[PDB]
Amino acid sequence: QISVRGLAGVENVTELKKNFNRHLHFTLVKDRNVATPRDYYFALAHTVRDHLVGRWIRTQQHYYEKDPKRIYYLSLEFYMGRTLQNTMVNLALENACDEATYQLGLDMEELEEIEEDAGLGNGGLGRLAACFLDSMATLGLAAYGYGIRYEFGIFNQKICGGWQMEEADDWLRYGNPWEKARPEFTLPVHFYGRVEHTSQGAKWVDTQVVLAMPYDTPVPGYRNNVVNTMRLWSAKAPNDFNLGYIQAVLDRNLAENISRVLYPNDNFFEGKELRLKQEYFVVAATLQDIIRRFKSSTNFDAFPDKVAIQLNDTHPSLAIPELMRVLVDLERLDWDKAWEVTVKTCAYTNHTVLPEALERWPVHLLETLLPRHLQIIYEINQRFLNRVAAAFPGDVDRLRRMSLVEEGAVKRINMAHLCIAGSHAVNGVARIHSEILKKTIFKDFYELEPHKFQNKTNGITPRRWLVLCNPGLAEIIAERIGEEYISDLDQLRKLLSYVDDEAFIRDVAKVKQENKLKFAAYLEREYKVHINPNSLFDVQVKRIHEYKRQLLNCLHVITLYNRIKKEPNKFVVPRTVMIGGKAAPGYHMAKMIIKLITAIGDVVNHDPVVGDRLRVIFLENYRVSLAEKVIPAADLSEQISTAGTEASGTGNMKFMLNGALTIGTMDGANVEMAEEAGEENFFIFGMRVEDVDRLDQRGYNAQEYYDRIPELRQIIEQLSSGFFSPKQPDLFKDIVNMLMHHDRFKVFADYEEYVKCQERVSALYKNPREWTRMVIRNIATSGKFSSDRTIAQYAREIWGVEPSRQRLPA
Amino acid sequence: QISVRGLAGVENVTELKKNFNRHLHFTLVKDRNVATPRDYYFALAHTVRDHLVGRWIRTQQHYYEKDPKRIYYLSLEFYMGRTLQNTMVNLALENACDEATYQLGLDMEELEEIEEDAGLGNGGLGRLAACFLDSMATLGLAAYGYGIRYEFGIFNQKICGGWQMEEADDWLRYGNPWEKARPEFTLPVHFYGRVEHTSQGAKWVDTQVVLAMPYDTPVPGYRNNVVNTMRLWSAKAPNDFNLGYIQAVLDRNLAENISRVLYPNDNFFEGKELRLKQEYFVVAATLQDIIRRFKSSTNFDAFPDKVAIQLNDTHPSLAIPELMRVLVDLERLDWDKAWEVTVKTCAYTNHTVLPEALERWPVHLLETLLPRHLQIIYEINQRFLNRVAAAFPGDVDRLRRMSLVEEGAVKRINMAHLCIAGSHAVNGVARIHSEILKKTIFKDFYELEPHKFQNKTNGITPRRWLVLCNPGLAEIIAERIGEEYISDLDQLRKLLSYVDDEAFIRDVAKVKQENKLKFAAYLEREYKVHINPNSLFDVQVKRIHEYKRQLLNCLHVITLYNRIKKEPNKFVVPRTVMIGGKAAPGYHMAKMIIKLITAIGDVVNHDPVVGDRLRVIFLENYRVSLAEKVIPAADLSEQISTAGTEASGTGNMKFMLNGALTIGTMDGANVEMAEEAGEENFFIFGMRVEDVDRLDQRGYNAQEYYDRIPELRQIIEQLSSGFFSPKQPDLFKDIVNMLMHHDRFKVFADYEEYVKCQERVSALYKNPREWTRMVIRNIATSGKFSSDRTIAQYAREIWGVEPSRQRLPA
Ligand SMILES: O=c1cc(-c2ccccc2)oc2cc(O)cc(O)c12
Ligand SMILES: O=c1cc(-c2ccccc2)oc2cc(O)cc(O)c12
Repeated sequence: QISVRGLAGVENVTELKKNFNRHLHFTLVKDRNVATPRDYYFALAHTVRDHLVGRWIRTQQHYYEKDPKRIYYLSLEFYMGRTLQNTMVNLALENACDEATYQLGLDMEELEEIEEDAGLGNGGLGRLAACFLDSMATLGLAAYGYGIRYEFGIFNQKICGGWQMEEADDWLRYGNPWEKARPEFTLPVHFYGRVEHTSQGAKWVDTQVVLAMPYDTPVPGYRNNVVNTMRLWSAKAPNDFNLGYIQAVLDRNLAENISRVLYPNDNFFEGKELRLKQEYFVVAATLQDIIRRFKSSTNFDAFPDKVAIQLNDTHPSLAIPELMRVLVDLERLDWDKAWEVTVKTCAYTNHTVLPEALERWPVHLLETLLPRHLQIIYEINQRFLNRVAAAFPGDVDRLRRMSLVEEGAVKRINMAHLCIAGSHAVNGVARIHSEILKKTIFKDFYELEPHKFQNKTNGITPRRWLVLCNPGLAEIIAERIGEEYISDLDQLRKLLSYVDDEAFIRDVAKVKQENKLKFAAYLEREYKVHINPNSLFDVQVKRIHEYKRQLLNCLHVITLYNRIKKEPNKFVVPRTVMIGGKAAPGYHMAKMIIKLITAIGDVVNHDPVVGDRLRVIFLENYRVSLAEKVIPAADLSEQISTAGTEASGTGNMKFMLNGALTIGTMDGANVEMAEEAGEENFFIFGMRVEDVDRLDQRGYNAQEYYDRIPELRQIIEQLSSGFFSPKQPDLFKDIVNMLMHHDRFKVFADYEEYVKCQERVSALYKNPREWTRMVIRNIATSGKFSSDRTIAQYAREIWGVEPSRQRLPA
Repeated sequence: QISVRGLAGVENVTELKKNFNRHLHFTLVKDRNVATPRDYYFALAHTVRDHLVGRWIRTQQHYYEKDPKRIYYLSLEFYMGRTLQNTMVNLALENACDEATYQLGLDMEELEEIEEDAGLGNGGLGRLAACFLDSMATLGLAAYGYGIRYEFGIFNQKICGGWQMEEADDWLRYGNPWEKARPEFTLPVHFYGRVEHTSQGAKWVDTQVVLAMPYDTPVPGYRNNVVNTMRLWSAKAPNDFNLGYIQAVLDRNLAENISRVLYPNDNFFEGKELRLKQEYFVVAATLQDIIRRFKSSTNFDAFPDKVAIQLNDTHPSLAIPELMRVLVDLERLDWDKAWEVTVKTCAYTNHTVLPEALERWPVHLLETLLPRHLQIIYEINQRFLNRVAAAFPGDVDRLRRMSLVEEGAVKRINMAHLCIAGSHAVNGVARIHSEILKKTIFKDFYELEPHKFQNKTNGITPRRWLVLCNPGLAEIIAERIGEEYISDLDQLRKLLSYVDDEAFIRDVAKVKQENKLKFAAYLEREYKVHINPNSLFDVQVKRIHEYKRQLLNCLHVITLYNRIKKEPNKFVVPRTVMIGGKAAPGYHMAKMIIKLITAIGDVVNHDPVVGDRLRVIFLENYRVSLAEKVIPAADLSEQISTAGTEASGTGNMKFMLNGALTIGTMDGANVEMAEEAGEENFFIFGMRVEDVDRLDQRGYNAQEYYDRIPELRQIIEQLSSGFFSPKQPDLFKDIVNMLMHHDRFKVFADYEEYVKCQERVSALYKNPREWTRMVIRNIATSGKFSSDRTIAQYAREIWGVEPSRQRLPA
């Protein structure tokens, strides 16, 4: 139908149809008489998968022959979403498959909706890993994603009586056609035991063994015939495990629990033993695989020339002492040489400055689970602190500040400190964030080793986040400037010359309207909720957090409602306010915020005086597949974290690419987005980082704002008195108390500027032509935020490898 | 190479080769450069599986169209073994695949050895179910095997220091290419809860739900294009199961433990809750499937006309009250009508008279787990006992003897009594066994309902147990009488006219020698054990039991050794005595017997004076695949259970078909085997059932035999004094004590006749021509013992269906 979706050739369509029928018959063991939509989905998935394997085999053969430097991206999370459409897009098969299925009497879009998300992540960190894999393949790097194959991903969120309920994400129930089990490459991982010192070094003995079984998933590059691998480890008990008889077999579950479930925490550290086991499991299995592949190329001098290991946050930090363990205890290298190799191999990406997200593991846990690693960590610490003492003589407090070992009630190991010590490169994820690292939390480390500290501003893949989710926009862009921008997003700048083009303005606005209509239709069909498609779509989708300030959004919503009630017959720009996202199951305040949002909807959506001028909807079960639906439909993107708290954000970039305007604080990547688009084309409000610092030195008193802002006072009175919860008057007492007395994120301080700024948004929306012109200026300058740009910078400045757009032979 | 293995056509070989390469590439994601023997096995398995599916789909379509009466074979065990060669044989693909693999540079026999046994059974009972499935498909019956997909089958047996060690049979580790998961047909099963009585009947409420997910395996008939289904249920937790968060997800294992492991007990009842859950799980899921299929044909009058349910032992006995529950509580039928339907639908096969194998479930377990079923069982009992009282007025002890409820310290339900009450047909598994049932343990029930009681002598499939495991013998038979005997084993009688044929005598003896050479080679390669291929191969393979009397064999072995030591320079017929089989992990005496056998080998195999005249070998890890190797190699088959204890035996039939002579008591099917072959062609010894009864009335005193038999005395002295265990002199005290004071199976009483009979075996073996002539008379009269005969009798006399040899269109 549309150009960017590829060609539908006669030979191709015929071949796809016959292979579809072959899989339905031989693979699924069905005939057309009993086949369900799900069977049809699987037949198509297997048909498309066939096209990958030839390219997959030859790519990996190519790497074996050429022996390039290998990039190993270690992450506890890979938030992949659905795979079918992505694979079709990257293989240029979308139109041919659409035609083939059409001729078989099937609707491909209906089949696409059957696939479960691979929800092996919490949010931003896991989705960044997924975009990175896509860009690494597109840029022709010999890259491998390594993680854990969780049996259960991020929970499915149900809303019951306005409250979040959690249910298991049984994503593998019907099978996963994309993965290939590799039981032949199973590796042992050791836990517990004790350290024996001999004449020839230390030995780790009397351990318990868990097997790590790999499952490989293909990662196709964009139309370059490159297919890289994501290898995810699954936990298996050895066959002599605990070997009365029946109980011993049943107890195998204990070992296999390691890969059972993803911890559902976003930017929060939970110091549980199972989590530590997960972290070592991925690291130990992965490093064996790396060393095996390196030896199959004695001399570990060339190790850093052939291997790069990227640590996605501190979660895989145990790679540092594990690599030391293998090199010193098993390969018999001297400490100094092993350390040189380790430092030159490892690089670390920091994702947040927030204290509650920082991994600080109790010594007593490491002592029991990983006794040899603790000894190695102690030795690293001593040698590192000797360097600090020599560089800064007499500075005793610096020594305590920089130690990997934190003294206190319970001794802990600071994993971020471990990562900096054992990595040649440390990066933040946006310019402001990287500067904060050097100025605040890692200031001491920066003073010792300034050369280690870098910036790599985050990005998103334009394949999933434009071509896939918004084909209508991709097409009208391609009509003007060609197709090359899909792997060279900087070309979008060419759209600046169309800002006064009357045809383009109309087309951009048309695509947005169609997207809004399609999303409004989705809401009625799947959730029976009614929304006005002519209203401004005001959306905030992201994990529920105090720092992300869904609460500030709530206060604006109530302000709008109160203003309408005061002057019912005054015209206001109609809005649909949509808020979605999951709360960590144990995060009480976040769960209260979800209840607040639904409670506001209950009042606002049923007030006859409001009509269709204001609607508040909670978007249930926010996940990658839902993001692909709502983001193209958005008019206004809410990026309103307290300045200095959101390291980068990536949702912000997704909205910018898809024709929404942004209301936001000068936080994370918002700063660079405003810089690229021009501040006149961005709705910036509120405190800057410097203003927050000034307020902190003075002391934040929320009462001051309550006393001086009558509109804010009314809202707090409504919340406290039970306006939004008549049958439970004190339901929101926890929220009010937090706001008034212990608000670390200064919601009240940004309220006035936020409300004022929102008025300017409504004013612009009244002028459709000028709204759309500003949109064009945003889309046109979104190029910097391609993960292709990000990965090219990692490649050149950290990994020491050169990206390539050259095709492999098909 | 050989005729019975089919044709190797030019078109077929070319097509097999190309599909082999297709699967290696697209299915396994490998190329020839990195592929291992295991990869090659899987590529072949997938290639052969392809040939099944067309036939599988059309068979099941045929049943839907014709709507014949359906046979449901319910078993907790299906001892399937390997599937690759069996599938090739039944599809006439063996020679073509042999050719195709040969041209690819592969040895098919090497590839066959890679497949794991599907060891979902303990021994005879589970293997009977497997042979039955094969015969039902071969006879064109619309039959379904229903059971449990155990994650772990019967344990792998290792011998360490002469003792049995158990390890988990992780049979699914590399995947199972034969099964097809059917998650779309998942069904709920209920446990616990309570019974509420309403105005409209009883209701079972507040239950816990476990999901039953079916996996289907094709069962091909012999060259008739019929492919039936074996459906095995797997346990799955519902997604809201226990839904802090992490623990709730981990606790899903508790529900899924139901299908985790096969109870490793052979002819022994262990009254554990997990086992009861397994029994209800299979019954509840299966019955829903049956009723669904029946409705998709209100009127349950025709239910017995369209459905037969066969209970393999009492393990699935809960089918009776479950069917009543569904008909009364859910379909709202009156009790009397529901009962009439149930009785006419269900039939029960008894497998043993031994008291310790009889299922007697504590009432308190059923009360908690299945409260509604207990109420139904009580009601069945009351109505049944009212019939007994009316038939036998005043006979108060009969009422207590016949009750389904057994009073005592703990009240129990006798499941055998439940089965007889609720079945229209009850059968034993050999003539002597069926007569014992009517005379002894079920005498009361026979007096009330004589028409219910039948015999169905067991059998074995000649496909697996001749054509597959012994192609050399199958070929020389086919050369004389054609191929029709493979599905009409009675035709073997035609071989009686070749008993004086000098060419046939030579060929029969040649095939045996080749088999012995091949097995002697297997032993050296896989276990590094040396055996003399010119010796008499004396084998006893079966589960280790007191009743099966491996101990009597041990006593003969020691007698032979002592006799050689007394007269070293006297000629004796050289023997290799092989004993193999698993012991239940908790069965102390059986574990002691294994140790005894190895302990005897340790002395005998290393005595220089013995030389190669006597060797004692314990065959490790006896299972279906090993049976297929050792049985064709056997000269002498040991079937030496105490008269009245082995209900039938099936191993006996396997040896008879494969050219071994039998030494045995008049027990189980041995009686009918001797009747068929003629007693002159069988080595019969020892007490008959009548002699055991006489000894029991008198009282068995083992001391009498010890005192009167000097050779027996010597052995007991050797055992007690530590001749076979010098470093642990009293190691075998438990065995000696049992033999002397509490031997329920009268080992000493059959000793003299056994030893005498063994001398006659050695005498015959000295005359190769006369040995072989007797062998021919055994093979020629083994026809009755085909499971095709057995199944035809079930079909005509129990199920009310007519078997068919007619081909379905290919
Ligand atoms: O997931 C959480 C995130 C934060 C949290 C709070 C402020 C800044 C960053 C993270 O706090 C928590 C507190 C809890 O008791 C339980 C939780 O699961 C969380
Ligand atoms: O598997 C067993 C079979 C018999 C057994 C004994 C005599 C006749 C039939 C079965 O006894 C046992 C006793 C135990 O303590 C444990 C067991 O696992 C078994």
